[PDB]
Amino acid sequence: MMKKIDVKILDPRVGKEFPLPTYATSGSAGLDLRACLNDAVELAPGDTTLVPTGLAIHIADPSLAAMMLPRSGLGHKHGIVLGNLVGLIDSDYQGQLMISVWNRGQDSFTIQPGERIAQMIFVPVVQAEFNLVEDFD
Amino acid sequence: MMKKIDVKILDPRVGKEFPLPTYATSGSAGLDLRACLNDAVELAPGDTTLVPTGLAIHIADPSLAAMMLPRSGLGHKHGIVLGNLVGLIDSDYQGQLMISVWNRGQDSFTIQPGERIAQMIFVPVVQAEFNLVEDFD
Amino acid sequence: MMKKIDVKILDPRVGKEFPLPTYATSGSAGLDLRACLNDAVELAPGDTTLVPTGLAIHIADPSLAAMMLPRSGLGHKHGIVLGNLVGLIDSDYQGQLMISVWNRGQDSFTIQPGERIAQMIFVPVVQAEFNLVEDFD
Ligand SMILES: O=c1ccn([C@H]2C[C@H](O)[C@@H](COP(=O)(O)CP(=O)(O)O)O2)c(=O)[nH]1
Ligand SMILES: O=c1ccn([C@H]2C[C@H](O)[C@@H](COP(=O)(O)CP(=O)(O)O)O2)c(=O)[nH]1
Ligand SMILES: O=c1ccn([C@H]2C[C@H](O)[C@@H](COP(=O)(O)CP(=O)(O)O)O2)c(=O)[nH]1
Repeated sequence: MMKKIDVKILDPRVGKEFPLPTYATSGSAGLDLRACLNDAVELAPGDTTLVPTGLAIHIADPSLAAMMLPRSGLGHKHGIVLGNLVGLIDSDYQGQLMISVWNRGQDSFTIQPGERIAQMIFVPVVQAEFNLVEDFD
Repeated sequence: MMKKIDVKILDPRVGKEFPLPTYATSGSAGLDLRACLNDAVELAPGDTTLVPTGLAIHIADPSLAAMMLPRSGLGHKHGIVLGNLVGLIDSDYQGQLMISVWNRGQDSFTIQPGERIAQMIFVPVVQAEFNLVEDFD
Repeated sequence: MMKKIDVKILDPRVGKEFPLPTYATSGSAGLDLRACLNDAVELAPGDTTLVPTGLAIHIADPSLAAMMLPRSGLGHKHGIVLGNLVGLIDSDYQGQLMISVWNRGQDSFTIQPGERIAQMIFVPVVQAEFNLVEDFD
């Protein structure tokens, strides 16, 4: 399925100097998120920093969620992943999307303004209601 | 979609001193899981410990699964994540839900009884059957 | 739901000495991926290595994706996880499936040929189109 999602641009560079997230191909599962920074940030081995995106989304449909994931190349080659490992975005969240960037490797890394630093997928979710039982089938 | 899921309470504190997992809002994607412990557990930097939840679920429908994820604040601010990174819960699993808690940071952390230590989402899954071919389209 | 997925065997050991991935039970969410290696690989604490699977898939339907995850036992007990944490497989990717294996613990680990080293789930995905607004509801 396809879905239109309302988005608010919070920093006027988003959609200009810092491109809006896009799907690379018709068959891509995820879109790439970019670092909305004024200057580069040096991240030493072991350290975590919070990177803004300059945007907010409103998924609004409670049957849908988004998940933020590391990029494959950054993660495998540079040890640049997420501090919370995976970021879960609720359908009712309307704040700025923030990225927890963590250096899990041994080499210092320069995070540049505008760099694709994470990816984000939209997946269907189910809200569970618990039915208390003494035994299962 | 919404789904009723059978759950068995294994420790009589679950639903009393240790609240049952709940969705914070109507639009939340995940519910928070709590540590079912008799006493606090100190987790040093680099170490992993297995934390019980005091409950079992039976999803039962093979078109559904659950995934356990770190909490955002614990992960980003405290370096408190999962040892297996993401925990996959099969539709036919009927054992106690166990949480692999890992300190990926530099500061020792006290895991308290009743603390929300992870989150869990229910997602649709597809069972694949492989069709062997010499070439793709 | 169930789905047939085209797969190409790239190494003639896959389906013979190295079994093809299978679901353990009718209710399993994921299938296990095996290391397609000529000889064992020793992975020291902190290090990452790229392990081939000897196969390619073509999901082809843009409403579906796959995610590669650590195994629970390897991750919790041995500190053997993924360097990119979670691996996202696009519906239009036709290359060999590669696994980023990372030792996040303190003990050296021997990766053997044919060993189940990761798992893979197929999940529905939604392609988002962004609708720019001044304010949300
Ligand atoms: O990586 C993330 C994760 C969550 N978020 C947003 C989206 C979520 O819906 C919202 C969750 O906030 P909570 O207060 O529920 C996180 P907690 O402090 O409980 O760990 O934060 C991000 O911007 N980046
Ligand atoms: O974090 C987790 C992950 C799995 N589990 C449960 C739910 C799964 O369906 C079940 C999987 O057990 P396996 O024996 O398949 C894990 P393996 O030893 O193969 O790595 O364990 C947890 O309680 N916590
Ligand atoms: O763990 C992984 C992740 C991706 N892949 C494949 C499947 C993806 O569709 C493809 C993505 O390649 P990209 O060039 O988009 C990754 P990037 O270099 O942008 O980080 O790589 C793997 O084989 N293993």
